[PDB]
Amino acid sequence: ESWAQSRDEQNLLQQKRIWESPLLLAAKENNVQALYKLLKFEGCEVHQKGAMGETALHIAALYDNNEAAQVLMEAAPELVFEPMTSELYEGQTALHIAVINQNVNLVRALLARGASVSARATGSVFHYRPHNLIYYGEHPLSFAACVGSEEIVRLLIEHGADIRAQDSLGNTVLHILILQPNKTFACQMYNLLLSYDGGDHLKSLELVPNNQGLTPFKLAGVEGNIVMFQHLMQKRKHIQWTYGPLTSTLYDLTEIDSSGDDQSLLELIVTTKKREARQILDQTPVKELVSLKWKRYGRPYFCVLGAIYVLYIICFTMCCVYRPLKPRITNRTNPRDNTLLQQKLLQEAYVTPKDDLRLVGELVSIVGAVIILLVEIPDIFRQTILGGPFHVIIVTYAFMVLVTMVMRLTNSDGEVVPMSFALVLGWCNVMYFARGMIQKMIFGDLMRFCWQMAVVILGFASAFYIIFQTEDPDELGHFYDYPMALFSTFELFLTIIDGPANYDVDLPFMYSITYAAFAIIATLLMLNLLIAMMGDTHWRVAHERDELWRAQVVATTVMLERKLPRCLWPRSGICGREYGLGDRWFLRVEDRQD
Amino acid sequence: ESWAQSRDEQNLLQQKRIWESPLLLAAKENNVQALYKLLKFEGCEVHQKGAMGETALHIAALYDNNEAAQVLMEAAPELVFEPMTSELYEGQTALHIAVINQNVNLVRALLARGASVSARATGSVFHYRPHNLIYYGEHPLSFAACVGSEEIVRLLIEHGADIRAQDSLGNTVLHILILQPNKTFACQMYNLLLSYDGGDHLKSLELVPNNQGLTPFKLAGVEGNIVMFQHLMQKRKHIQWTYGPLTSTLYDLTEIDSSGDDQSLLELIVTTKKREARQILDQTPVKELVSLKWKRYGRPYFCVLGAIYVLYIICFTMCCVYRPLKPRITNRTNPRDNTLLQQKLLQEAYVTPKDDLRLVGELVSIVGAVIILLVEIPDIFRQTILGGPFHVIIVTYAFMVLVTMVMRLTNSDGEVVPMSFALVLGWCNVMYFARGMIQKMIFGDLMRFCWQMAVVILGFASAFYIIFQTEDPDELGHFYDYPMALFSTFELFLTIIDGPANYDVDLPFMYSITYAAFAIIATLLMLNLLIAMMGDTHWRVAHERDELWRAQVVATTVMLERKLPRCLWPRSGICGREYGLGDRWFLRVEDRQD
Ligand SMILES: C[C@@H]1NC(=O)N[C@@H]1CCCCCC(=O)O
Ligand SMILES: C[C@@H]1NC(=O)N[C@@H]1CCCCCC(=O)O
Repeated sequence: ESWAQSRDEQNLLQQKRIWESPLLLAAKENNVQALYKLLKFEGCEVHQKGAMGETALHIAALYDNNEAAQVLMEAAPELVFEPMTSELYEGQTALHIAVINQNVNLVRALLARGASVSARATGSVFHYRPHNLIYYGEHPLSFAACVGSEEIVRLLIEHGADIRAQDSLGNTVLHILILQPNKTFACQMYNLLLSYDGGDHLKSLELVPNNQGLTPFKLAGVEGNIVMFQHLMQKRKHIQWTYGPLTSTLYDLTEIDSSGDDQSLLELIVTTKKREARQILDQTPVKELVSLKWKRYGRPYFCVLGAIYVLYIICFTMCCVYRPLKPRITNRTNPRDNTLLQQKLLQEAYVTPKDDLRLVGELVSIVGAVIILLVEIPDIFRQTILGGPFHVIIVTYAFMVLVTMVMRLTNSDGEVVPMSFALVLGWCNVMYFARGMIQKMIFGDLMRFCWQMAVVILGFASAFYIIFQTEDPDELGHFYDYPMALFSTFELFLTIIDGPANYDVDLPFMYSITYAAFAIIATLLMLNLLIAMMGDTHWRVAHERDELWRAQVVATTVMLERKLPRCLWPRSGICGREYGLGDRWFLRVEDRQD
Repeated sequence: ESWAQSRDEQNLLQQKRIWESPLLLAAKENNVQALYKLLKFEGCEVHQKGAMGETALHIAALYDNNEAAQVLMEAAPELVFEPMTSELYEGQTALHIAVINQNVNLVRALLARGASVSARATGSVFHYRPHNLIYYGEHPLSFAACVGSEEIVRLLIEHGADIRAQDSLGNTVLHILILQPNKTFACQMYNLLLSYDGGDHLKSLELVPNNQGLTPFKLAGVEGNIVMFQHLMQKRKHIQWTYGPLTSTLYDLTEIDSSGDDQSLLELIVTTKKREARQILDQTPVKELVSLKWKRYGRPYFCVLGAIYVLYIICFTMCCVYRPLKPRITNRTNPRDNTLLQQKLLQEAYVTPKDDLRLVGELVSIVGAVIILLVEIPDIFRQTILGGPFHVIIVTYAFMVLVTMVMRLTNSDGEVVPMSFALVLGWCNVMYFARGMIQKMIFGDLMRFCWQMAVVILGFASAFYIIFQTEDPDELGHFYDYPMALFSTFELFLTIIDGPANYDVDLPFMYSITYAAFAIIATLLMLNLLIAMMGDTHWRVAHERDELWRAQVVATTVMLERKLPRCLWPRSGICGREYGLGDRWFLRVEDRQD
């Protein structure tokens, strides 16, 4: 008995009471004579409320009967004010129904009789829910703006409709227009509502924010309304001059940039689950913005921070390729003949000769891990991937390094399990740096594979080495040497080598786990390659393959700008103050036309 | 603080000084009364220079104010001559601004007052740089030809505009027109400028070359301007006769052929990084040219030179399959039990019985290598691949043969390393010979794979044989025989055989290197195959797959014609001298129309 089933039952139940009540039936059928033979002579009590708490006038307004409505208003002018007392339509008056149906004569008549232009239809039907086919708001002015009836709109303002009115979701009439399907026609209606504003700079209707802190301009970008966005952009751009085909226009660049508490358009576009907002970046005030962010400041800091990461990880493996080794003191090798451990645990490290060199290497692996946690853990409190899952991996990597540290200081046997996870987590997070025209697009996506593949093998050969650095190399000796390890793992990448298989000997728990993940990633990269080899030249889907990368580059650029300090990464555009336009920062864009 | 940021600041700074200076503001706002209330009565000093070193007339010219400009010229006729004293617009007069905006009345008025039609706008904005949205030149005549205003063009010639004028890049008005987006409309403007030429055969405006030695016709081909190219081709073709649908036209074929110092159109098309010029080859005077070059002379000499290469390489392997062998004199085999060398060094060669047969074979491998260097090393001094990287490989191959020679005469142990590189470099450079309708296109690209694959295995099986010709065949005996070697390497091509793997035995350094390159090339050829199997029938992209090969065939044809001597490869077309048209060589082309 879902909700809907209820309204399905009520809509059927409404038509039943309309069938049953002759006053309500006559109001529906527009039976003029039957309304006089009922109201004037032993006529039913007028204030009848139907199945949906509707009056006879409500029914008269629903079906566009003006003759029958006018009879009901002259016999009982009280009704006009009565709202729908039902739960589905709590607050809806006969004026709401008259406005939506674009019954100008009935609207004009109800306004004559003094209908409330401020009545809030707070019924459950009018809620902004995916199970409601329309969302127009609460006030009757808001209904007229959505049906596109400019006649009713001004006719409502003439009778004192407050354009600043907000509904239960803190949405002005401007917010609701941007949430409408007919975008190209709502632009016209949007200008009509702005004309009736107070005409004052202060308390502007375009500035009144959503209950979720969204001005209509900002909501247009988050909702992916291209038509309303470009239209709203006209009010906030200034043409400096026109030199032949060139047009140097100056953009406002205010609500489209940082230093919103978190309120940047850019941050709202990259963090929303609306794909449709992906396209807002690509508009002519915004695309120029992020491309300049990325050219200088963006691309260099990414490669610098990336190169630092490359060194911080190659140092971690430098400490892993040479980790403390002990012999199999134990004779237990002889029992469990399957066992092939030459197990190493050592706390002989303190006395040091080529041991201290690692220690400072291990110390770097720790101070970098906490630094990683010092910049990402305070960031989860204030979560989307577009960039890629770099942040999820970068914290779990430092988690494994800290565990391996806590694994040490206890001389625990399972040192390998958390230490091996950090190897793949560390390196595979390197190929996220990979971020730094159909053919050129074939070669572009191919170099990303060569980048991702060499990165994967440098994390799994590193891992596979540790897995078998303890075990006997006479049986299952694929990785006796890092150099071999690399070359074996490389060949294992392409299925050329029957991967490391033994069955008489009990191989450690890690291999059967680390190799299973290696076998999957190696095929996905070989599958992500084929799609990049066909998908590039198969259609203009390449562009689809394309923005996504550009959208990822933008998502990364916004990330860099959040922690990097103010001294680095200066603000975009040019500030306006002396030069004399100014507190807002402006972007200078010039375009050629042909 | 990039350059651009500067001009972004200056354009904002200009509008500030315009805001600040009432004379400059009135010149912008076209305030006629405010210009009289300032110049006639205690008016500001006129020769005010703005933020961009601009006069009030410059500002008056920028925004199309004629009433305000006429006031400034009658109150101070001096201004007309003043150029922009700024660095961004050094040299720009008010006439330049009037010409671009197509303000005929202001142009006519400035010419009345005697404006310089030879003023060079040498500012940094007007430079031919990718960060400038337009490039029109320096002189005001050159501005009018680019905006398409034929009225201003002739109006400038009437006042003595030199059509032969060249800018800082040695570009005539003809050169600049070909560098314009609107190609179909610039053809019309191009004819208007030619009419005012001296009318003499000598000192023709179409013959005045670029500062980079490019006539406008030649520049059209290098820039890939199809519309200007076909248009300029009309002036240099002659219709012999018309026999029904047939039309035997005779083409000039002068600036489109060799014996330019290096100045052939063809050499300029094949060596430029402009893809767009790829399409110039395919025009109806040029496509007929290269196809005749290729049919006879081109295709045969390529196969002849190719067959010679095939023999010169099969001889090098003939000396490599049977190279001096010595035993492991040393007991060192017993130490380093991993070592599996039956190492051969010998200087017993001099005494000879089936040894001399190789020596003359080795001697051929040397005289051919220097001959290779005798034809490519003097060619680097006077670098693009289209043909493919054949030249880069052919020199490094001879480099390895010379090293192997220097490796000999020293009895060095590492003989194998440079000698094995020459094997793959020699053979894989053979499949460049591969150069010699969707389905037929499927079978066409498939035979190139069968050509490239058999060539690859004949270079790596040759290499793998040498790598294990010294090592023990009882362990890792994939290549004990060239015949086996071939068959193993063939199977290793298709991943059928777990490639040569051993871990108890220390395999030589080369295998882990030569096999890694074999594993990559074998997959790319199996990936270049799939794209040729789908890409052929997936769309008319096959053509895209297609010209590229035709463009490579043309690039190879131009290569052959450079070193081959004059006695071979006669000149294309027919010479004109008695027959009596002549010093230029002409190509006879007849076309049917339907
Ligand atoms: C037709 C019903 N009868 C009536 O008197 N009011 C209702 C109007 C239906 C509108 C439902 C709008 C929505 O889907 O939210
Ligand atoms: C508008 C500026 N003000 C002015 O007096 N001259 C400038 C003209 C701008 C042209 C820039 C051409 C280019 O991009 O190179």
